[PDB]
Amino acid sequence: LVQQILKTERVVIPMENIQNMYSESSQLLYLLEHTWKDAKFILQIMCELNVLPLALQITNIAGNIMSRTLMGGRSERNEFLLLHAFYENNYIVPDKQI
Amino acid sequence: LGFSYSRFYAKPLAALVTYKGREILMHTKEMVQKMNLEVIYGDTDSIMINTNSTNLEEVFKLGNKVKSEVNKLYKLLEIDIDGVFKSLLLLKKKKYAALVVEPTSDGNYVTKQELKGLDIVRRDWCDLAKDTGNFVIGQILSDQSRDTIVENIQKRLIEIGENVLNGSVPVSQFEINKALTKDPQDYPDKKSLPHVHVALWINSQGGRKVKAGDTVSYVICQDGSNLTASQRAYAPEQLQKQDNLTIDTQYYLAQQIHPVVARICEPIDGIDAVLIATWLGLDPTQFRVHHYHKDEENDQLTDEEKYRDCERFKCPCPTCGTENIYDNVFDGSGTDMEPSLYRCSNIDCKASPLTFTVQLSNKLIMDIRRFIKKYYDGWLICEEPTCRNRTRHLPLQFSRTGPLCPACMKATLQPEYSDKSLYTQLCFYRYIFDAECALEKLTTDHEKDKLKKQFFTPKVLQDYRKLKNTAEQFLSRSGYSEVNLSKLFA
Amino acid sequence: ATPSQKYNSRSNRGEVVTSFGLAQGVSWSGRGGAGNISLKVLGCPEALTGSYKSMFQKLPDIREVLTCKIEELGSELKEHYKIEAFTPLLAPAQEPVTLLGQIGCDSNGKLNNKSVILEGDREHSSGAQIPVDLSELKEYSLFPGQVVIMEGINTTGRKLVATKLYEGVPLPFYQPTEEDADFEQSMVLVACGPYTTSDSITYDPLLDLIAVINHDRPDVCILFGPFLDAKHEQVENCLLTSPFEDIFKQCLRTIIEGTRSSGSHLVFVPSLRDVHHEPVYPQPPFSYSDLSREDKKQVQFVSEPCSLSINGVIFGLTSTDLLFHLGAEEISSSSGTSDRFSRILKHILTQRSYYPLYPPQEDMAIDYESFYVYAQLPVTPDVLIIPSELRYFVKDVLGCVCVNPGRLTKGQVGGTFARLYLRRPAADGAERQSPCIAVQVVRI
Amino acid sequence: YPHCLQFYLQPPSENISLIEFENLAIDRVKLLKSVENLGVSYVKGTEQYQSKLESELRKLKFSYRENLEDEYEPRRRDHISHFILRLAYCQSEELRRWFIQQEMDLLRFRFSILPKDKIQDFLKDSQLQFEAISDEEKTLREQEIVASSPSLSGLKLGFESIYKIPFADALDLFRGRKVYLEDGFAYVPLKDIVAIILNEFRAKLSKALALTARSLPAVQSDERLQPLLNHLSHSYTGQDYSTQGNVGKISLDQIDLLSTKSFPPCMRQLHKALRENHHLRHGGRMQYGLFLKGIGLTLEQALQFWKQEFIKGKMDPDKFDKGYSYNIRHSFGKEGKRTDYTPFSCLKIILSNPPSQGDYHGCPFRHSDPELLKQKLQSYKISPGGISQILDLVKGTHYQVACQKYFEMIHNVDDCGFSLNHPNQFFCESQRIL
Ligand code: SF4
Ligand SMILES: [Zn+2]
Ligand SMILES: [Zn+2]
Repeated sequence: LVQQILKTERVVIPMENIQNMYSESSQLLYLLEHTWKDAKFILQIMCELNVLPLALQITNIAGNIMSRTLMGGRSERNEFLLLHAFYENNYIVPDKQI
Repeated sequence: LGFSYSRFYAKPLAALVTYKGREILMHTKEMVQKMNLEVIYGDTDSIMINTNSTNLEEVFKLGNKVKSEVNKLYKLLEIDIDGVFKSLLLLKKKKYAALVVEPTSDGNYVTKQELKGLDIVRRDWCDLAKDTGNFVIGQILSDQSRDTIVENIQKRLIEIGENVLNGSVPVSQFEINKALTKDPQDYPDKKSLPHVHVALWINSQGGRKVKAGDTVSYVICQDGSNLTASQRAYAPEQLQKQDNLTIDTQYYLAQQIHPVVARICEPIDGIDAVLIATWLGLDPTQFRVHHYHKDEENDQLTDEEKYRDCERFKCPCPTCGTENIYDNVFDGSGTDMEPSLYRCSNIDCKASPLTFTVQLSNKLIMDIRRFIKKYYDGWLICEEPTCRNRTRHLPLQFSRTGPLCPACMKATLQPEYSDKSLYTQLCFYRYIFDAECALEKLTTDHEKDKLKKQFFTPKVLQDYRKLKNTAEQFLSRSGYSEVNLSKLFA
Repeated sequence: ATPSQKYNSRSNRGEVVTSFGLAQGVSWSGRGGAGNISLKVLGCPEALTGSYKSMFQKLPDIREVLTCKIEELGSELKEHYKIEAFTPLLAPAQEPVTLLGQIGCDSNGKLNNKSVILEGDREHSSGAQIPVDLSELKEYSLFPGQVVIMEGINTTGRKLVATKLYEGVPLPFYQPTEEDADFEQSMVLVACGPYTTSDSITYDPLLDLIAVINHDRPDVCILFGPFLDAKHEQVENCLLTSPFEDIFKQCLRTIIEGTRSSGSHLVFVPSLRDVHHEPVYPQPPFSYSDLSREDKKQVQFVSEPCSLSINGVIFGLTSTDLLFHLGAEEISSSSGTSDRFSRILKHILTQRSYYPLYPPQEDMAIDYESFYVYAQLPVTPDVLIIPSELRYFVKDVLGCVCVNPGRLTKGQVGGTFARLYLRRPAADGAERQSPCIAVQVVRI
Repeated sequence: YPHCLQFYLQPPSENISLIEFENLAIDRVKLLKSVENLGVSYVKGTEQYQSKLESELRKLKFSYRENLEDEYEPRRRDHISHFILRLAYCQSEELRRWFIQQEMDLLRFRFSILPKDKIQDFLKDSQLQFEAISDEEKTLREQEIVASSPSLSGLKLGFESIYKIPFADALDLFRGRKVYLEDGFAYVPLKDIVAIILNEFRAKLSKALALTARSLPAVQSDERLQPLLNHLSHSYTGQDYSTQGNVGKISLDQIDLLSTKSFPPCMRQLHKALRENHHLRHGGRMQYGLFLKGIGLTLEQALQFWKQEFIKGKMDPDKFDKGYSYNIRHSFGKEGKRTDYTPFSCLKIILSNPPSQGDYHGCPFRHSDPELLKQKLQSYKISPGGISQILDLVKGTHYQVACQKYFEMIHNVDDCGFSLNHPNQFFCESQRIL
């Protein structure tokens, strides 16, 4: 994702190497720096795609909960839009099946 | 609407919508063809157009004309211009590499390389194979004409094969590295794995022992003990310091460079795997043996070509021991039409094989048994030329076409011995003894009656009918040569 | 001149090699055809009667058959063990989870503990495959194609560290009716081929078996194939001067005419090593039209495998060498003091099939569309007959008496056959009371 | 010719073999294509049309001897072939229109064959109930019938049968006051009767095809029938003849004469390009090499021809050996088939590999511009009336019919006696007349 969207390489630390990094201060500091850079990379990738404005607009048109459209699923948003439409036009909507 | 677990599920509405979509796609393809233009791909919302034109302005005008006609036909549906390619190669459904074109101001453009579905999983590929693959893909993605690209690729392959046969390739271009996941002794497949064999030799011979996650280098050579190529694996250090052994150029020419070359050069018309094999050396016939039968199922046949791959009937003469080959009813061409069953292939033998009608009718039977068991062995092989994963277990994870390969996660397994091959072999066994249909094939009645009276007495006709029935018994109900129109129409 | 010398010059004739049940002598004499005899084939659609349906399969059909197998077995185990819910194979979960799948190896070789792979069902995990680690498992017994429910730890979603293996549950026994308990004592002889030595065509052991059948006059006689061995040296090279069908008809006529005075019912079970028959499992019954009206009541042709009730007592008949095929590709945690035969018999009885191994042995043709219908166990058989090239035995496993007398002729020397005494005791008691009273494996 | 006049309903429930299935499909496709060709080249009222159509029917075994009630062979052939081709032609609307149009011409021809006796029995037995009138009623109302009749000249109410039908079923006739009505019954002669039968047949066939198109995805899964639904007109002809092998002996120096006299326009254009520019593109090379292999050239002769033509282009002979010998030897040799071994057919030339600038392959009547087409044909010494007829047929997408007329005109025959579907067959038939 960071190679495509951000066009920046990201080193990967295998889980096996981690315990060895605890034997010296510089390696643990590098591990902490790796975590910091990872968090910054997620923040940058989220900002690049405009995830928050897209979610806000989509939930404004569809009329559902922001957390549900952040989770994912087109069907939930379309279902909420159709439920709003049917409720406005004096209709009986289907119940939930399980 | 089309989701089974939705709240507003409606199967009839979804079916109607899909039917209208198929109708619109068919109408669009028909109208483009009626425009006298060829469509190269269509996927459920997309139509790819090969304009056969170099002027970008003319391409844009033609696309806009298509848009105008489509939007005139309908009211709300509107096809759109999305992008143009400068080069392209369709390998199969939903798989291509290309040069996306970005038009600049007034005529010029910018080309960017795009690839999808052209990923290679195995890291077990040598340096020479990767070099040849990158060279051929770089030539293919270039802007030159098809003839120039093909000629350059042919010259490169000829030079590579000549160098490999002569030995100009450095030994470092022969090392093959593979990483282990289990201990060398815990490989059930063991014998067919070269890296497992060499790692086991290293562990049981000297010092440093290989463990899970380690990488081992091996090279294929010629011991002279006529074992399988996988079992013939040695170490590059071992090969360099040993004198009795030499490089096996056949393995590197056939199983190393040819796969990576043919995985890209197969789609091009006029080029096939056998041509590439001939370019690299004296391979062809062994490669057609190595070739696939169902591969050509993308294009009625004549009797000489439907039975081309079928195995001829082989039977030893019970009194002289000489093998006899049967391929059709008669023998030779012209006036000398003696029955193939009249005299055995040995000149000195005076026994008529037809007199041994029983033995033949016995032998045939087991010949049918063998080819049946093969079809029921269930051997599946991966369709990707670089993977070639052979297994008998049918995975429950299916793709849109067939079973999905478990080693290379994006590939479909195909039967190694198809049902159609067995049906054709049974038909060939029926046909090699069918005098009834072999006499009507004669254009004139004179030769037909002459051969009928000279050799084909009612006794010989009854013998040939019995030999036909030997295979007709297997073809009668079994094999679904039957077509039930009751299930076909109702 | 030479052939059939060693068998004819044998000295172990009449020696009893195995006994089970109650001690009995050598005078095993029955009533022959006297009394009521109830021979009926039961189960699914009746053991297949026609020739066949196809010689051409479709891969989606096989996929559907395997998915259905996994789904029904998993549902039955879930209903038994009261499992709350299954977990997808690919979904990570820190807490221990239960998974439903089928065992399989990751290569083309022999299964071992380092190469186990669990393949999930289509309903839950969409046919996903994960490696299985058995380092923390105490007791287990695994073979390819075994529908199993595991309880383990899968924290990364790419490997399962198994901790518990649920034991399978067999089918309920056949419930006797009031009429079934009114029958009297009966005797059944069982023999399996080949009926001739590896170098002869005279079929002397067949004549010896006919003489024994005439002498002992049993109530029922079951004869397994092959009657014309496909692996015989004179057969595989096509030296015979007569068609295979004619020789098979001659042998069948000799068998039927020989035991006509005894009045004992004859049951012929085909095998995949018969040249004149179709080599596809399951096999249709033998075809024979030159049958008189008197012999139609004494000669019966059944399929393979067959579920056949004799006097209300269910027999499971199979000619394939299931024990040798399954026993070679099994892994267990115990090897010091454990009975391999009992373990594989438990696998067979708890897997609810006549050929549970998948994929089968390399030389084994199976039509899965017909396998799914004509080759399932309806209930747990009262007596299981599984002749095999291994050593003869008779074992009581899970209330079922499994008898393997071995081939009637092993190589150049003679073999053994078996005889069973059948009678149904009083219904009330400690539930399971074995109808099979005594079994005796005797050399021929 | 027998009682094969049947409305195609009640699909068969018999079972058959694969070979019979494919032979029936191919035979029916060939018959329908022949019907179209006859209708385009001729008219529906000449002796040539009927004679050729009945010859095609007899050759394809669709009207022949009888048997014991059940297994009348031509009836079974016709029924099964029609219901097989319904599946193949039910997919697309254009295919549906083609199938409906061609199937009605056969029905009209069959109805025209029958004498005025059996048609009454066929009408009575066909659907449920149909009737005619006797001589007494025909004579009693003769004047009213002739007065109500259309512009049919004279008062001659001849021996042609007159049928009484319910007025509603004759709607298309009685709404314009062209028939006689009495107690709700319309009296109609044979012409309007057959018009009504054709209308009902068209309606029922269109409805049946539309219904069949819905249940098509249930059968697309069969791999045996895949070359049926999608590949009945894709690149393989209905029944092709010219393949590899055969017998022939043609000299190398005689090619120039056959280029003007025998070769079809496409092959001759390719020959002109090869002889002039001394080089051809991949499509032209493959097309012309396969054509030259088809006419009877051997490996040595073809290699010598191509080398001599390419050396004149000032290249290295070793470069030709390393660059073009391989392709020719592969084309003449073993497997690697279905694209480099069988000479191209007319359908493959027309529907595949359209040409571009620098490419001279393809069909001139299909790909080349009409103005360039006339400019080309004027160089071949073609009569202007023939040019006009060829251009008229080119408009109606009858390219192969235009080439048939081309052959007939250039070789000075009224009818070539066949239907061309292959350039090699064109050459062979030109050699036959010599
Ligand atoms: S109809 Fe056929 S032979 Fe005639 S010009 Fe066209 S492609 Fe050539
Ligand atoms: Zn001989
Ligand atoms: Zn693969």
